[PDB]
Amino acid sequence: VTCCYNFTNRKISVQRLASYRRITSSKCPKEAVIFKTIVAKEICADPKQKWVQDSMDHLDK
Amino acid sequence: SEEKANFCSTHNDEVYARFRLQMRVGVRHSPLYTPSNMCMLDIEDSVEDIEESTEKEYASTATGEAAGVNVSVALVGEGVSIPFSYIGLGFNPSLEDSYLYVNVSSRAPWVKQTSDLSANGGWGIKQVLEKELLAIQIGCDNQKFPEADIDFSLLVDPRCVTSVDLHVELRDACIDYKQESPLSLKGKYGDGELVKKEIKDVGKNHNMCSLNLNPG
Ligand SMILES: *[C@@H]1O[C@H](CO)[C@@H](O[C@@H]2O[C@H](CO)[C@@H](O[C@@H]3O[C@H](CO)[C@@H](O)[C@H](O)[C@@H]3O)[C@H](O)[C@H]2NC(C)=O)[C@H](O)[C@H]1NC(C)=O
Ligand SMILES: *[C@@H]1O[C@H](CO)[C@@H](O[C@@H]2O[C@H](CO)[C@@H](O[C@@H]3O[C@H](CO)[C@@H](O)[C@H](O)[C@@H]3O)[C@H](O)[C@H]2NC(C)=O)[C@H](O)[C@H]1NC(C)=O
Repeated sequence: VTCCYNFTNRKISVQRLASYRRITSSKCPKEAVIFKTIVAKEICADPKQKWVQDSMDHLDK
Repeated sequence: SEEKANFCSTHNDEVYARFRLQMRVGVRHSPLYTPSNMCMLDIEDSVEDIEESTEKEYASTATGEAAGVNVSVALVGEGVSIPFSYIGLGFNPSLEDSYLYVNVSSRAPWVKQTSDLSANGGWGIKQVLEKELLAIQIGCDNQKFPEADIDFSLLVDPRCVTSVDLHVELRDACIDYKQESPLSLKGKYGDGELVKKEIKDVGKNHNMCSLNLNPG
């Protein structure tokens, strides 16, 4: 339903994150991953960036 | 300003943060949107404990709903509280495609003292420069459709949002009385200067609603 128009550039520490989900819809222009922080606000992140892919790995484990 | 000048002169070695957002959202409605003057405004502060960290996580969240659109602005810091004191909306209630305007501001130090981010060798400033997050989100209510840089996330539902233009700043409250400051962040999406100008003259042709929190 929702699209990421602007990304968080810097890496947030894994501890500050909570949950994660991807976005691959045709409606949205750029590919994106949406992390949910402890304080229950969602954050847009670029998957073309190792720090995001590593954050996804940690959440899986 | 009378309160301001006295403060900035009497507090010249300190640094108080001041967040300001001016945002314009291009609005479109579902065919079943019924025009409404309704406005909903809220400001919520929360505190969460981090696992390996000694520093609490502080969030201030301003929300507004009007014209079928619901907006969320969250400013999050690690060890640093920057609370919102003001949200204002400018909106057209009709079906026609229109612009929604949003102001969001943090408490001015002279009204009620925020923390001196210059204390302990500028510890507070380092936290903001390194950790502060801004998450702006924009959705479509319960409309049914047919089936230096501030680090900011912008997340929108495109079914009701045709455009976003915003300017956002996090700066030394008293930067007008200083040649330089370690605290001066800024952010843009689209034409930020344009929205910063437009938003000061929308009361002529828009519903205006605002929420200002108790000072003191
Ligand atoms: C704009 O308003 C809409 C509608 O109020 C918000 O979306 C809705 O958010 C609610 C949370 O209050 C969601 O309900 C949740 O459902 C899931 C199950 O799918 C469950 O995990 C939760 O316990 C909760 O019951 C709802 O799904 C969601 N969407 C709709 C269409 O209603 C939206 O959050 C608001 N946008 C902004 C930026 O604030
Ligand atoms: C966002 O914040 C800005 C800055 O505080 C607000 O700008 C203010 O806009 C109002 C009207 O929109 C200006 O009103 C002035 O007074 C009378 C009202 O009858 C009007 O006839 C004058 O011509 C004049 O515009 C006010 O000067 C202006 N303030 C500043 C400091 O520029 C704006 O209202 C806020 N936007 C929202 C809530 O959407």
